Amino acid sequence: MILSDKDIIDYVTSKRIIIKPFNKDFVGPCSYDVTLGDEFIIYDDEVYDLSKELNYKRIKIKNSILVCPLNYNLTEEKINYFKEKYNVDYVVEGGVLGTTNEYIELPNDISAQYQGRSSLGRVFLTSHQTAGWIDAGFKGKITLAIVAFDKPVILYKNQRIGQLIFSKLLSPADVGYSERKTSKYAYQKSVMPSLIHLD
Amino acid sequence: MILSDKDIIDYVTSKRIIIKPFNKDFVGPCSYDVTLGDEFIIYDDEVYDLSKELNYKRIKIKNSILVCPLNYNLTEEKINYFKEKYNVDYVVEGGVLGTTNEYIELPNDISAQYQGRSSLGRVFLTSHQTAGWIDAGFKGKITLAIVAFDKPVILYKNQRIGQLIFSKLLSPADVGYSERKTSKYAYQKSVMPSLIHLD
Amino acid sequence: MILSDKDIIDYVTSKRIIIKPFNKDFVGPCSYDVTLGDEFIIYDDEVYDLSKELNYKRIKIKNSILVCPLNYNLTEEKINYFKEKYNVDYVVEGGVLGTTNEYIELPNDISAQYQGRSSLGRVFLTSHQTAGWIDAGFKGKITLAIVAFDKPVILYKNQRIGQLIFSKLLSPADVGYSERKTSKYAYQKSVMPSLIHLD
Ligand SMILES: O=c1ccn([C@H]2C[C@H](O)[C@@H](COP(=O)(O)NP(=O)(O)OP(=O)(O)O)O2)c(=O)[nH]1
Ligand SMILES: O=c1ccn([C@H]2C[C@H](O)[C@@H](COP(=O)(O)NP(=O)(O)OP(=O)(O)O)O2)c(=O)[nH]1
Ligand SMILES: O=c1ccn([C@H]2C[C@H](O)[C@@H](COP(=O)(O)NP(=O)(O)OP(=O)(O)O)O2)c(=O)[nH]1
Ligand SMILES: [Mg+2]
Ligand SMILES: [Mg+2]
Ligand SMILES: [Mg+2]
Repeated sequence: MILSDKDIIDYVTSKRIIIKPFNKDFVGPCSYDVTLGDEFIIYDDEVYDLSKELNYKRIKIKNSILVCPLNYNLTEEKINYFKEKYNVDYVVEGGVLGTTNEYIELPNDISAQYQGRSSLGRVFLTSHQTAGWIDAGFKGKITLAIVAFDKPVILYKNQRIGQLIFSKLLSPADVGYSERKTSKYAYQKSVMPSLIHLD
Repeated sequence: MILSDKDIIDYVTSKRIIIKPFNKDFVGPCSYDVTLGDEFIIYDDEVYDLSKELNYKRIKIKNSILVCPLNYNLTEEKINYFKEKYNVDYVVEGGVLGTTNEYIELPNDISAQYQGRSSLGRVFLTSHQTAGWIDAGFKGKITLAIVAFDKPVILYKNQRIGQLIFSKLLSPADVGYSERKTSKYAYQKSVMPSLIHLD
Repeated sequence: MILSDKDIIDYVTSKRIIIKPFNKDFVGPCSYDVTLGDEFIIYDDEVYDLSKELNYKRIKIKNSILVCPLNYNLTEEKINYFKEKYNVDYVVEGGVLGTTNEYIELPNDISAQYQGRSSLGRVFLTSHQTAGWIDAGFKGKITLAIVAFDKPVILYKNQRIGQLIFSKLLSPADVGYSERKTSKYAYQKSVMPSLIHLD
């Protein structure tokens, strides 16, 4: 049971789903188009040891970022070359965390899957790493995990990067995501790293 | 609300969902198995600059194609070696775009997720890059974005590559995908590159 | 139509969905959290020729495994270095097959999508390769296809790796997965390689 344009528009109209900011032009037949924020995270450790707290760097782009596939083997020279040639603000290799501009709130009877736009998929750019499931009760922005798999990709601030596909629950959740004490990522105001060391 | 074998068969029987060509043997408990077309696209530019129109090459296989992981570092020699050893028609590295044989039409009250078969997943071969969501109202073949993540994979023309998982909308869409002026990929007769420069 | 915590708990309570072993603490708003088994598979051939039967190796971890991105270029020296530094049992590069601890049974009117936890997604670790769709009627453990896309990741035996998102069918399947003669992966007791050579 998937929400259509009118269901989305009506659930928003009714304040039952929150989407801040909202643009009705981004409502498609059965999904809401979300946009890429200007804040990104890259991690800094040799390995991800999930028992530990992770070191990372935050960047804020002005207009654009070049995302290279892992093992592109970026030298300082290559970075400067790409910045000069393509006028991008940052060049990164492998995984970068991003965020939607949109802050969302889901009722205990709606769920969402975040999925990338096919336009991005068609250039081998992914925006979640087998994740994108948004629980009933969730409140926050959505953290994107971005990897290029063919060639470097230029992504622009505020571009449409993916889509929320909402679905009705059979029965509502007893305790929605944001009501749980265990929840790591509620009230997510920006791009947020992994907190798995809290398990 | 996911369609089962009988729902799929009945929606097809009723002409409410179109699947051309259709083979009832490919209907599973809750998905329709789709097959790999003979047309592929590979892109040709240094970076994907999504503000621009992209350069690419089209190939048509006779029987098979070898898909190597990115940074396999294919020399002309290695290519010739694989063609001789495995009798494949093309050898490619990183991302290749493919297409289903099947042309489909969805009513304004059905949606689909394209997903790969676990048999392919189990050899680390993907056939969409965080995409695969098919809108209510969509008409066309389905464009596959294919990447190998462990070792090179031989894919054969007309093999079963993935599956459509159909789902009911709560209310139908006011305007289905193919009725929208904005829609980039309606009436898709083959493998189609990214048209994101049209945003 | 997605099952919530109470739907899951009630379907389990009613024996209509089987989950062995079951921990009610792992029931979230709208998904059941699954755990990583100690058995893994790595394949051994130059290419995956899907017309053929595949060679592979089985490992059983005691506590942990380091999963490196493909083309990390692991020497014996690097392996020994990581084992000494991080006290992991195995170091692997590219794709490794894993399994859930949980054996599950689905009725002919329930379907599931396996998806990774965002905590793992946020470190660019995937646990299925465009797959994760569990058919109505399926009986078995779930085979995970695991790839790291940024930096090596330490995964621990019995950790929570992903989640089952169950959904109601519109009508039940005439023949569920485990009732079909064609089915490759029914009664799956561990991690299982690709049987696509049986098509
Ligand atoms: O992986 C996919 C995904 C979608 N499609 C088809 C079905 C879908 O209805 C259509 C567009 O899907 P998206 O909306 O996810 N792509 P995008 O947003 O770039 O195109 P548009 O601006 O036309 O919506 O393309 C494919 O062929 N392959
Ligand atoms: O990622 C997955 C996906 C599915 N499965 C299980 C559940 C599902 O019912 C079963 C088969 O799924 P697919 O139909 O997607 N695989 P395939 O088409 O290759 O096998 P078959 O020919 O048996 O349908 O394997 C896993 O263990 N891991
Ligand atoms: O890709 C995603 C997925 C989820 N999310 C949000 C929505 C979801 O409700 C929340 C947690 O999702 P998961 O349960 O899949 N992550 P995890 O299990 O690691 O966190 P927790 O222990 O809090 O459930 O994070 C993102 O921002 N990006
Ligand atoms: Mg779209
Ligand atoms: Mg199948
Ligand atoms: Mg969770």
